[PDB]
Amino acid sequence: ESLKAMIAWEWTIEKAREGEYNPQPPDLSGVTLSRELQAMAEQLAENYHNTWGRKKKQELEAKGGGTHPLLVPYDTLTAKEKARDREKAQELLKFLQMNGYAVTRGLKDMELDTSSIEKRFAFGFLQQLLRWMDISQPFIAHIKFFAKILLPLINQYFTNHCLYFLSTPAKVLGSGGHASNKEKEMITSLFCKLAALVRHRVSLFGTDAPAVALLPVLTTLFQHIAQHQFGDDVILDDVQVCSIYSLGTTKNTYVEKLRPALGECLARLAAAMPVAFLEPQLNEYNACSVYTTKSPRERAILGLPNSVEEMCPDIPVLDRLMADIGARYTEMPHVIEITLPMLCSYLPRWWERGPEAPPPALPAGAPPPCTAVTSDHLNSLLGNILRIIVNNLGIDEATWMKRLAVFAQPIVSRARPELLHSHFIPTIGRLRKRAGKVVAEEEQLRLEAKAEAEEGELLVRDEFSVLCRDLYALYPLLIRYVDNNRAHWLTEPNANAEELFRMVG
Amino acid sequence: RFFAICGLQEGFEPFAINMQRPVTTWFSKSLPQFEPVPPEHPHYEVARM
Repeated sequence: ESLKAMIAWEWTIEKAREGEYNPQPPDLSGVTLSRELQAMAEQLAENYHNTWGRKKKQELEAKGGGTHPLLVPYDTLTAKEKARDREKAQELLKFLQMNGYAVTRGLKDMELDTSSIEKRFAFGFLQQLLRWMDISQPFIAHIKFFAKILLPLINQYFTNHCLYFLSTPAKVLGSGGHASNKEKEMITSLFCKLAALVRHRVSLFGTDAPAVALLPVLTTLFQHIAQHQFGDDVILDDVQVCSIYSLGTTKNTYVEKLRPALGECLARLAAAMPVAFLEPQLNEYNACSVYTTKSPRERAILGLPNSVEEMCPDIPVLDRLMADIGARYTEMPHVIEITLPMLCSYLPRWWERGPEAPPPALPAGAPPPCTAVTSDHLNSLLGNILRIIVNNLGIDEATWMKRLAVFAQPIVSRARPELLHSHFIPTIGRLRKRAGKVVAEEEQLRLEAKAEAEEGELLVRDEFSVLCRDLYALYPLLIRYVDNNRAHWLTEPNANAEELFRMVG
Repeated sequence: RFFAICGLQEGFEPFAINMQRPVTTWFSKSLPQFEPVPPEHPHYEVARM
């Protein structure tokens, strides 16, 4: 019955002939077990499973059903199968080894897409994603498929936010591949309108991207140019002034642009379009026909120190001979980059006026110079960051005035309180400025003292007046104190230990 | 080397402060000397038959 079942099932029979003392045996288990041979052997074991289970099912329906406690699935099959069925199997293997017979089956390999099962289901998700976008983009730009796309949104968000270390040790090249294809289908999903939000899913997927350079094969090298053209379109329109092309894209631009450490991709759209996004920010120093910004400083801080994997601007901009045709970057502009930083350096020398009125939009413009161009080659050129830090201290001497902008200034203080070798001890000017901040805190203390003393015996609504004085005193004080307790007491205490004169004030 | 940060103003004390000699500083062996059966052992238990 078994052999006739093979002959009915397997129509694979080969044509062999026409019509008619003590050899020392070596070991046979020296070579490893591949996926193909174990697939074939477990296929023979699975054929034994299916045949014996079909015969058992025939017995079950033959004897009027009846309880069968051996009816347990393949996983909880006891050791009797894996012992005795494999005994009979290997007996058959050594039987067919002699007198010339064998049967072969197989196709598999552990890889980055197909038959490595985690990547198998990741690729199934990517395939269903691309197929679903291909289905739905005409049906977006005019069902059950609406639900069918609603649920894997949350599935991909959960599995990618949960697993982040899947990417960096483990893959051959799908870390670029599947991620960039998912990003491709996200960006063609972008302007096409859906109800449920995905931008957090896109943000965590972008967080999965850094944790190589081969993605011309992927669309991602071209997707960067797509998003740059989108940014130029929308920044020009907003300079003059739409379905989804609004400020919602800037959060994904933030999380994708924020790649300070693992700027791995080479894409090389380096200087032109980022500078093309820079100049609206200076044009947006005034209103200039713009509904009010949302992330001016956050969109400005995306400038890393020429960190598309490593670039540097103004030579291939103004020298298109070998750059655009033939590159001219990462070693050429030893001083060509630093001409506009030197222009920026002069403004803090001028900002001595009190209020936020002279710096309206400078809260977004000043910080990214301090962050990025300082940060590179700090061991080589520390006087630049020193001048920048003391200039920011002088500019926050404007913030020493009691009330400038409680919304912008502490947000920017959190945006850039950083110091490496700039404090009271690196800079005794910073010590005198800390003494000035102590005098400012004494002004706040006298103010709160007068307000509290006036609060006695039902003078006025102290929650409206004395409290509001304390609020406006505390919040910029919270910004300054967060900078202080962040890193001003990072090097002060070692000097206060070594001598007395570090923090006498 | 340091002791200028966290304890000198803060109660924490040098360990061998008021001594005239150091500690013995016991250490760990490598040779396997015999030792009697602890009766508390997980899975090695005897019986004086």
